[PDB]
Amino acid sequence: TSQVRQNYHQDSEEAINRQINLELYASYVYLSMSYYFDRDDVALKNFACYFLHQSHEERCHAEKLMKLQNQRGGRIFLQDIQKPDEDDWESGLNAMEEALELEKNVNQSLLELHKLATDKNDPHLADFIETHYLNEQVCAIKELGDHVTNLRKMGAPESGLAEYLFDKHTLG
Amino acid sequence: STSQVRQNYHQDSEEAINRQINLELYASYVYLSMSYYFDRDDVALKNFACYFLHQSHEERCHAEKLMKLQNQRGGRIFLQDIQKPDEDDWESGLNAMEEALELEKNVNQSLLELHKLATDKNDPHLADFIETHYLNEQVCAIKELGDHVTNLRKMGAPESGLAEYLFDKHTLG
Amino acid sequence: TSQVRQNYHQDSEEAINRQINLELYASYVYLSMSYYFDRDDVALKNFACYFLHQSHEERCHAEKLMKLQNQRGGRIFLQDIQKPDEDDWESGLNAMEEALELEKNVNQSLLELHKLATDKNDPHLADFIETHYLNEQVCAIKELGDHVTNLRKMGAPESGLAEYLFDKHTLG
Amino acid sequence: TSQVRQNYHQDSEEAINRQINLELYASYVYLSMSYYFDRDDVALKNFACYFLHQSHEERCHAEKLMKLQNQRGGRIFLQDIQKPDEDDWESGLNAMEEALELEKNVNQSLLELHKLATDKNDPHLADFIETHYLNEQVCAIKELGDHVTNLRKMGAPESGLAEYLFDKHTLG
Amino acid sequence: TSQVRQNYHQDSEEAINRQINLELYASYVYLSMSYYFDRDDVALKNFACYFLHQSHEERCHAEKLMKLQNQRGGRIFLQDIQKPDEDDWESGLNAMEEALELEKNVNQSLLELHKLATDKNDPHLADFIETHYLNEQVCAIKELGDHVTNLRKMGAPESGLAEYLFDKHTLG
Amino acid sequence: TSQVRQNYHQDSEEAINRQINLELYASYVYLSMSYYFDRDDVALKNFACYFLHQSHEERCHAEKLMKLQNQRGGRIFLQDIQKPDEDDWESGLNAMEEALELEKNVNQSLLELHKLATDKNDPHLADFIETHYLNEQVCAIKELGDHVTNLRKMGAPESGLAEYLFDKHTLG
Ligand SMILES: [Fe+3]
Ligand SMILES: [Fe+3]
Ligand SMILES: [Fe+3]
Ligand SMILES: [Fe+3]
Ligand SMILES: [Fe+3]
Ligand SMILES: [Fe+3]
Ligand SMILES: [Mg+2]
Ligand SMILES: [Mg+2]
Ligand SMILES: [Mg+2]
Ligand SMILES: [Mg+2]
Ligand SMILES: [Mg+2]
Ligand SMILES: [Mg+2]
Ligand SMILES: [Mg+2]
Ligand SMILES: [Mg+2]
Ligand SMILES: [Mg+2]
Repeated sequence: TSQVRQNYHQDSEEAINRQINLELYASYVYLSMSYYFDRDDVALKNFACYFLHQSHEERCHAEKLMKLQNQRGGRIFLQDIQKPDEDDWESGLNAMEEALELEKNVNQSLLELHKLATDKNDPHLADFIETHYLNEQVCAIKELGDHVTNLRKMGAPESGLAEYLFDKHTLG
Repeated sequence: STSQVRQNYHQDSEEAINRQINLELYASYVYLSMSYYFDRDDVALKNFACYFLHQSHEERCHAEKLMKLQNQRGGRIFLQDIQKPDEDDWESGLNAMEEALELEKNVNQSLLELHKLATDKNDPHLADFIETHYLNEQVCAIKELGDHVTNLRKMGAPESGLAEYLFDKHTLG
Repeated sequence: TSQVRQNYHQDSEEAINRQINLELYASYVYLSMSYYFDRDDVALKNFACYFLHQSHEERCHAEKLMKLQNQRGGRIFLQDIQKPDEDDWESGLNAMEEALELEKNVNQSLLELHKLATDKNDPHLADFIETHYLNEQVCAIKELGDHVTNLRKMGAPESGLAEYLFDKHTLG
Repeated sequence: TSQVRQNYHQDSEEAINRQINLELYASYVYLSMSYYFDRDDVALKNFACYFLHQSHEERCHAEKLMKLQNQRGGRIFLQDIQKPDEDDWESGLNAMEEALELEKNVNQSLLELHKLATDKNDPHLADFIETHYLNEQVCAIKELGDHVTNLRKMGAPESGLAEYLFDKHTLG
Repeated sequence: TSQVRQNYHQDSEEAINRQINLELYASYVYLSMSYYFDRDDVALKNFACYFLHQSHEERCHAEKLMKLQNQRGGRIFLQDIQKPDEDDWESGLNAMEEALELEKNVNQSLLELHKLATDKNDPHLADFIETHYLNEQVCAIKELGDHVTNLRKMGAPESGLAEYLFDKHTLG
Repeated sequence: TSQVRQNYHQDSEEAINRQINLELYASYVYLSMSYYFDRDDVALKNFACYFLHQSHEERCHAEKLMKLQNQRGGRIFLQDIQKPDEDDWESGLNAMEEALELEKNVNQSLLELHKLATDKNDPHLADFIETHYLNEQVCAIKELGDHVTNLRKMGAPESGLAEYLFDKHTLG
């Protein structure tokens, strides 16, 4: 047992290792979307920049959980980072819809982690999840919803003009 | 199916670039694992942790630049799973530096094979890209890791915990 | 023989004279495109500025090759600069497609020059072409591909609105 | 007919296309002369810089006529740019004498262009040629005459000392 | 075998040790030339300064090859540095002609070293020689041929006035 | 006989040429030591930096003597620079002991040169050696003795820890 470990359930330690993997997985999905928009036959530079920024933020989300595992005296066990479900993300609107679904899936995992921390009477871990993850998730999900709504109302994805102008005026 | 930009870019080179993107992401993940080993309360060498986190971010840059190259030449990125590292516990500062040295020589071997493929397919843009952005970076990385291994061994690591502590402070700090 | 000449094949010297001509030709094509977009019945000022910049860069490409010829002790022999294939470039989209074909033709010529340098064991000339020309050509072709993709997706050339907005938001 | 065209004779439009060709020809002659002086067996760097500057100014002279053609509603028709009459310009003095001759030939063309504008009652074109071209030519011809006079008095082209000192003290 | 050594042929290691000696020999030749021009019976201070600068640059060329040898895991074996072929360099023109011959001999040795790197499939060593040495050699050879041409055209070495004015106006 | 020469014995001239050689020799020993410490299997960067700075200072000692030879109207005759006695300097302590022996040998040569200047009644040369060389040698020998003492007392060369900490805290 770590000399630092106090009130830190084995189930919590294991759940943090699963969440670390899911944040790295989210980083990889965003990295894939980024370079889709960099293709010469897609060529939406601000979509590319937006998703690359998201990719770097997900890596920070993972690193902060690795720091938490060590702060609580848990042991990090990394797993393979699975490749994203798509190679071709089809359109700006479809990438934003896939990102929205990804962020709600990550949020569901964080809410299960919070329930576990509550069930094991771990108020430090509950507070860490509320403070650093749950509001960030609600803000990310609201921003992706707003982007989806605008792209739909503009006529995406059938209007290439719509995706071009969204790229310039919202993401640029 | 052929990109409007594609010129003198062999399908074998496009595939070799997808394999190299995977290996650079792999190397990033190895260095991330090493970084958080040294952050453990029972290891607690912060400058080793910082050194390997910096290496992790640089390997991510190496991957992103190859993804940019793929699209520049009109090839198509196909990502694969990023395999977890061979170890969870890296044992010591010396053992982590020896594992990083082996990793960097394995990455360099892959880059030399990619350069040979660019040469055999008469792709001088790709040959130049690999020489300019990867091959001297690898030779510099391998020489630094060799220098670090030598100093740790000469100081008495890994048995001398005093050695790794003082190396952490005076070389990596 | 020049007092500076060393390891510089006659074939290489001749191929550098043909490349000087091709860079001046490319400069002239872009000058013609530039002033097409300046016509009162075309009036896309950022297309004009974009192609005039490209024309000035091709002149620089020519001058640097003339400098190389003298550095290696070859002798510059200039040839007529042929006028471009069109007087009327039709549309923003058509000029960009014509520029993309021109840059791929210039790249083919540079790759033949690199092969000749390699075949004559001229590592100085190989390196010169790689360092100053081959990566510039890859960047130029990618940028022109991106521009063609955006114009097509926006509905060019039939949409005069598409060419107007592209002129403003991408080239402006 | 262009919606902008007013008081612009077809002959004047055709004369401006001929003058664009002649300005681009002059630019090419000066570029040739520049890289002659850069040869390892000539090696007068301030002659080289002087002539390259003159090359770049002639390109500006051509672009300004292209702008004028579009301003008046005429249509630009480019022609091949003929290579210069020499590959080897022989000496600093001979280059300066050939430049003087070239500038007097361009001046003669500009004076015929002015007579045409006067004969067609085109005072805008007459003014444009007087304002932008005729005093520049008189200044250029006077400077080239001054340079020829000094190189001759100094002992050029037989004195290699003369050309070296002129390069340093007048052109440097 | 060094723990760093990878794809580095013994022949390449030995060729690098030979090139280190040749760069140190070139440094020594230029040091000799420098102090010939500092003699009270020669007294061309800018020739002295020019050659001493060339001497310090050759020392940098040697040091960078010593670094390369250790970077690749090869072992530096230093050899005697042979004194230059002359004690008395006769004139400014003669020193410049000897320097041009020296820089072409060093270039031939670097081209041989590049061929060896190519034959041993050592692209890192090939790129190192092209990046740091081959273009520097072409620039040095072009500069020395320019200097020889000017001194000859001015009347050197028989004109002590020529060498005096070249020392002031080109090297000062 | 040089027009500047006064009270400058042939024996003094010859001794100055021998001292120039010895200073160049010392520069080469320190260069060799420098790149020994840069080897991947030695890797003491501050030892490397220390010895390279010494190498550059010995070069300055040789150049100032060449200047003196010319100031006095003597004639420089350069000799081969012999390679150092070792390729492998074994340890930081062994390198410092070898440097101490070298500096005492150079000092002995300078003391014999001073005796020559005294025996030939050359007060200018006597003062030159005292002012520029003898106090510098005393300072270099004391510094090297202090470094040898500290390395021995720390437990070098058997303690790799000693040489590491000396590199950081004394040379760094
Ligand atoms: Fe996240
Ligand atoms: Fe990498
Ligand atoms: Fe070009
Ligand atoms: Fe003009
Ligand atoms: Fe050199
Ligand atoms: Fe000394
Ligand atoms: Mg985010
Ligand atoms: Mg797996
Ligand atoms: Mg690295
Ligand atoms: Mg361009
Ligand atoms: Mg013709
Ligand atoms: Mg002018
Ligand atoms: Mg190559
Ligand atoms: Mg010293
Ligand atoms: Mg000898």
